[PDB]
Amino acid sequence: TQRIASHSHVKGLGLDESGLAKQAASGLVGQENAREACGVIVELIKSKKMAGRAVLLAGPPGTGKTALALAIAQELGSKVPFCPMVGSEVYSTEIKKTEVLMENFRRAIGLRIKETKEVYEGEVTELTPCETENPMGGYGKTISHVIIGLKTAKGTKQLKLDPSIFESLQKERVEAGDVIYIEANSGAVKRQGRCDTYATEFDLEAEEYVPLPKGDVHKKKEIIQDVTLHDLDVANARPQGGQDILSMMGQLMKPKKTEITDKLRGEINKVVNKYIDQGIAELVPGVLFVDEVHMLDIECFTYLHRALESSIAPIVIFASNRGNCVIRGTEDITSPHGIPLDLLDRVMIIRTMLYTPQEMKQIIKIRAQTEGINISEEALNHLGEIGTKTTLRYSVQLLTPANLLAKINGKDSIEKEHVEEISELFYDAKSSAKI
Amino acid sequence: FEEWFPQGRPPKVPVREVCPVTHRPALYRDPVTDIPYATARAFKIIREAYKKYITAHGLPPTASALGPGPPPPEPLPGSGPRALRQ
Amino acid sequence: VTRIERIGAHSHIRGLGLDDALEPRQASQGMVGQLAARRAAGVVLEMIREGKIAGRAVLIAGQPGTGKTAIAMGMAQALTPFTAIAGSEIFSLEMSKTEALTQAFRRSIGVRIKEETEIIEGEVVEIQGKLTLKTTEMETIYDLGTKMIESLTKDKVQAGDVITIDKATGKISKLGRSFTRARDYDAMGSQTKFVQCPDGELQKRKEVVHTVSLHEIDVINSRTQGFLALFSGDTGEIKSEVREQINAKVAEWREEGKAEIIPGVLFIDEVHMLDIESFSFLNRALESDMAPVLIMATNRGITRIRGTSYQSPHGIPIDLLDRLLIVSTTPYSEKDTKQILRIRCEEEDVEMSEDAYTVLTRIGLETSLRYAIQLITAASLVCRKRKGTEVQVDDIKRVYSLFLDESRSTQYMKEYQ
Amino acid sequence: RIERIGAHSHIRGLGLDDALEPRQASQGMVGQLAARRAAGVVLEMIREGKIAGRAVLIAGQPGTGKTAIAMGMAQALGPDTPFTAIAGSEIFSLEMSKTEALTQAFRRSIGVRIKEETEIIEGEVVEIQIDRPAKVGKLTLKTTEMETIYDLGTKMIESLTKDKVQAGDVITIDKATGKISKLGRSFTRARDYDAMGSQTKFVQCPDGELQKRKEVVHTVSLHEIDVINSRTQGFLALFSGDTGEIKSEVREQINAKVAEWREEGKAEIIPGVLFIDEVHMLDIESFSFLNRALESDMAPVLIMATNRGITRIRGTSYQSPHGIPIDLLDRLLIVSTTPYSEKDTKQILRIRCEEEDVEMSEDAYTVLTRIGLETSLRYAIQLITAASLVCRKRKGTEVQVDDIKRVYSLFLDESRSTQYMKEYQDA
Ligand SMILES: Nc1ncnc2c1ncn2[C@@H]1O[C@H](COP(=O)(O)OP(=O)(O)O)[C@@H](O)[C@H]1O
Ligand SMILES: Nc1ncnc2c1ncn2[C@@H]1O[C@H](COP(=O)(O)OP(=O)(O)O)[C@@H](O)[C@H]1O
Ligand SMILES: Nc1ncnc2c1ncn2[C@@H]1O[C@H](COP(=O)(O)OP(=O)(O)O)[C@@H](O)[C@H]1O
Repeated sequence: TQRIASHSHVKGLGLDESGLAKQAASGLVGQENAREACGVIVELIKSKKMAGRAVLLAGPPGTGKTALALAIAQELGSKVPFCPMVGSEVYSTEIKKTEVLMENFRRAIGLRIKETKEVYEGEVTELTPCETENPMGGYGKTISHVIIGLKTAKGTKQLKLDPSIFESLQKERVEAGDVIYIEANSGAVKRQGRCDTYATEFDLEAEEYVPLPKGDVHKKKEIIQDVTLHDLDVANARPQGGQDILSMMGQLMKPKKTEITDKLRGEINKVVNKYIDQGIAELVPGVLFVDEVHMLDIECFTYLHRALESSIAPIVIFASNRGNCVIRGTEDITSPHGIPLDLLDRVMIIRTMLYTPQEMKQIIKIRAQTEGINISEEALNHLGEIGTKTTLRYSVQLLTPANLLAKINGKDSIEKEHVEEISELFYDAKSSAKI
Repeated sequence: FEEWFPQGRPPKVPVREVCPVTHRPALYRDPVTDIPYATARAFKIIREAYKKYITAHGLPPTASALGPGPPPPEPLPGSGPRALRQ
Repeated sequence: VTRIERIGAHSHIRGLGLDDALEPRQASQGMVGQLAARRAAGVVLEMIREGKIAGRAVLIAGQPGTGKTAIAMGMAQALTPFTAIAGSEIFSLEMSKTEALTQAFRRSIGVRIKEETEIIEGEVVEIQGKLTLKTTEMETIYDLGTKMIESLTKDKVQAGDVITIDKATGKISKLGRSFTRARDYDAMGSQTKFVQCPDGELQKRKEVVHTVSLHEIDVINSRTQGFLALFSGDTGEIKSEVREQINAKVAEWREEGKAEIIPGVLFIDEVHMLDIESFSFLNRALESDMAPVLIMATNRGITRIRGTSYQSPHGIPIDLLDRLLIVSTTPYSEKDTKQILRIRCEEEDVEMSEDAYTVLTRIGLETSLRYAIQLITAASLVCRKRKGTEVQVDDIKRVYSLFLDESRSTQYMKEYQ
Repeated sequence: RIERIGAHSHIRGLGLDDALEPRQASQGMVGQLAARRAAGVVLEMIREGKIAGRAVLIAGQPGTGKTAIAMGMAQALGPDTPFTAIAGSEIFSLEMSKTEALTQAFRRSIGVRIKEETEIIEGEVVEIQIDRPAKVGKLTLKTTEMETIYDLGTKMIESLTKDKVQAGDVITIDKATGKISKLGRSFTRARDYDAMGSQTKFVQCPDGELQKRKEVVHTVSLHEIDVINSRTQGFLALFSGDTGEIKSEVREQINAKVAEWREEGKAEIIPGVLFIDEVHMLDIESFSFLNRALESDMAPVLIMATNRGITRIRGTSYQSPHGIPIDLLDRLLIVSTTPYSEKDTKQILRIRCEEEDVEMSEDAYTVLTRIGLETSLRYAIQLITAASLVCRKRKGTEVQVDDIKRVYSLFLDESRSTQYMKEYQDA
């Protein structure tokens, strides 16, 4: 299911090799200076040299601030994490605002952790070659080595493992004919189950028979797991393993999202650095796109302009849509963009001008193309004219309903009559203001 | 030494049973006749053959069903060691 | 016989009566008047059915009593997940507005999941070490492993029990013995109810489709799942567990065909009471991929937005107004009023005279329409008291004199207590 | 090692002389000799710790380096002394009152160095022969100068069986509890097993057979109260903030036992610092609490920063300087930060460039100092980064005037944003 979203045509900033801006910028049109600033900041992000830097996508409504935000996000690629957040999400009834902001900052930061493990598997043929008793002591019966005949699909390879592991072999039901999961360093044996070759159709049992391993006995499984710092925080927050945690009444209330700074910073950062400099993981700072930043309370901005001061804070892309308005939580304290004047000094303002009527027509045409419906020249011109009259977002919403009206009327392309009828069946707020 | 190391022979890979009425991979095992089967028609034919056998000392003929190209043996000697139903 | 659901405030409308070409009729499925609004409702309904796009919101405007909620209920009945809520439902003490609104959005989307597994079922004849499973058309013996042996004892399986066992050693004793019920004359256990012996092949694969909404985040929320699915459930709904796990799993199931999504509709009646926070959140939530079609209703014109001293059309921010298709309704006329009153009387099993209908329409024009809709049943009950077979003008006049309307009520408030 | 440079990474201490004389440029700081000397003397007082309950308020215009001098003091204080940095809006918690959060923050910046006498036996296990009944065992520890064999007990044998210790393992066994702690290996394992390959650790101490009085100083903050409030404390010490513990029998008892330890020589108190950035966000109730909470003997040094003059106190209507009530404002002493001049701005920009490893021409430095003196310093650093990126994209070696001038138009300042804002986008 394609499930076309509101604005999915944006695929990237579409900047030329020289870094300038063009019209057909991979879905997004116009906004030359804004897209160039987006390119500069995405180059910054890719550099991964600076932290705690914020940028403000100030601009009137309809300038496609969220559009260019998703464009730069896609340009960054799925490699680096991108956590979208709206100012309303900060208001939580169970966890304070600043801690939600810190959790979002952590989510915005990524971390790839590699893990290589040398493991041996295959059908076992246990046999202990009798050896003279310990030569340092007396005589008797001892075992200096324990040979395990691991048989894999590719062949057979006997391993003369250490004799001390014999306890593990006897611990689990390791009988001749089952698949075992050996570990190089640890040596612990974990039986996977009997081989399917012995799973007679008349034997009723499940989870006990497994297929033979494909490949050499010695396998060096390399696996990479990308988890944000917030994932590690949550994992180390709650407990696991016994301790009467199975209770329902006094424990089912899992929403204990409350978090402290000691655990968040400190030990977690240190272990992350140890994994980084040791070669076990690679840090991947992402981006935190915060739209409707003006909706945050002053208690949120006062914590933002302090968290951005930290060396670990990721890149934040604020997108304020309102203009000069009183800061929330303050007594008639008017500030530009609804953001305190102190935080605006820490953010780079990327201004976005209004779309030219030609840009409106281009946007309408590319949205119609993405939708997959053909529109005649006259219909497209009428759509552009009405998008110039009222908000541009009204025109793009008139494509699908006009398309369905055309399809039901027996015609394929959206004729001017269809859009004309839809404009009278549906209209915008500017016309609805006539109460 | 014997307890911690039960040096037993391999698991003696079992037989790949086959349905005697249709020659397909047997999916079931008739209880009274103790011969594998895979379909309801096969079960009915097996029950009829077992009834014919238990009727007399031993069924002289052998029931035939779904004879492929090569000469089908029509297996009577697929001895069912199980006794009477009840 | 009286049932749970009965004639109510919006039960007369069986649906959004429209033609094949979305040409609204005069009155077919109980609904009358509002031709343009009806055609807009049909267009948005066809858009919903198509499911080609996501993140589309429609605002139903008009004066009070213009049939906005009526059109919404008609579209819902003609529309298949549907979620109708109010601005006060999302306001929860243990869940922030954003969390409740996200839960509603995800619950407004449906998801079908096809499950295919191997099943073995039959009457147990005798066990042991080995099972002897019987069915109507055959019988089979099975060797029991350690896990199967343990399950045969932890659950008191015995002869005659119609057992069921799929893969993963998930045994089930659905119901008790078939024939042995005879000797259980007096008492019969609570769980030991009886069933008919199954037929057909013993081992059979069954394909079943599980229909669940995208709100399954609660299922993968805590260690126990079924518990939270009845009451409020969990309140946290961590963003990670919601987006990075459920959305990706649904996308993978769609790719491999294991599951298919069906976007529903989210009808938020009386959206004017929402706070600026909810509107700001919606501004982004409507931009997501798995966003359902949103419908709203509001009776406000130029009013203040709750939570701020600002005023805007429909009592909501301008940022969102640029994202909605406004479908304003038109007040009913004499003929439309009389026809809707006729429909209401026919649905409520009330018979009235022509003069009675004329007086009722005159009242509904001088006063609100719901007032006349209630006068219908009031005069019907008065006539029943008088034992008459049809409601006359005298009954409606007596009721008009008994029950007061907003206008007359306010006019008679001169006492001022 | 992978940690990006932040806004206050250029500073790496508070440049001071033997006589506390401030220097022009050192340790990443520039100018502001008065406030820097105040920071130095308050840091000396902190490191002294003889007096409790002292407060200092860092006031000044935005961009004067309040958070800068705060981080400089934090760095100069160095480890072994807690420095709890917190924002004024972090005390507002939905599971603990403001006063409770302030108590947590105060007790979190106080440390107690707990002395503990240990007796650890270490060496190389030459023989770990154990006789399992399925009871008897002997351990042969070897050092570079002596050897000794120890008869193992049942519980000690079980503990050794828990943590697998093969011959040649470097272990440090605590004679008090018998905890098995493996440090490494002295040689390979028979060169024959086709697994378990690792590196060999250096030999043990010659006298490692029996270390008598190994002194280990366990340092912990006064936040240990979380260890007592609930039977399970890890949940509260790690994530859970719902720690509305009982003040009686917890605070008083812990303080009494800490005093007893200090008197008996077990532990020593090391008061830290509590830095509340943008303290003006605190409610008047929080200020009233700080007024009294700052009088206890366990009160840390309370450093605060305000970026306002006459402003209303949150939670009330009347106004007071710095948004702080007259009482608390008069109690503390204020350290005013004078704005930076053109030379100081240029030097700070150069230090930042050196930190970012970016180079630019002299004309670039001049024009950027001009722009920073006009708009702001932080905006000048933003332009530094933007111009460095534009130069990297341009394949150049250093940032010239044409890159700073380009990024000046590409990225706007609030002063120009509000100018272009006359389009009445919204209100
Ligand atoms: N340059 C552009 N090219 C194509 N479509 C655009 C462009 N700018 C905006 N749009 C359209 O505008 C709609 C929403 O824009 P958005 O990013 O929400 O701006 P705002 O958040 O200010 O309303 C999207 O559906 C997108 O299709
Ligand atoms: N066109 C119509 N067809 C049928 N019933 C109608 C129609 N218009 C209004 N009604 C009746 O009007 C009553 C109240 O209208 P209501 O839906 O509350 O108005 P609003 O849409 O402003 O909320 C309902 O009980 C409904 O039965
Ligand atoms: N003395 C200084 N040396 C270097 N940078 C400074 C100095 N003072 C202020 N800054 C810079 O100005 C910006 C904000 O000033 P800051 O240090 O936070 O002081 P304040 O807290 O008064 O704003 C920061 O990016 C910081 O790097």
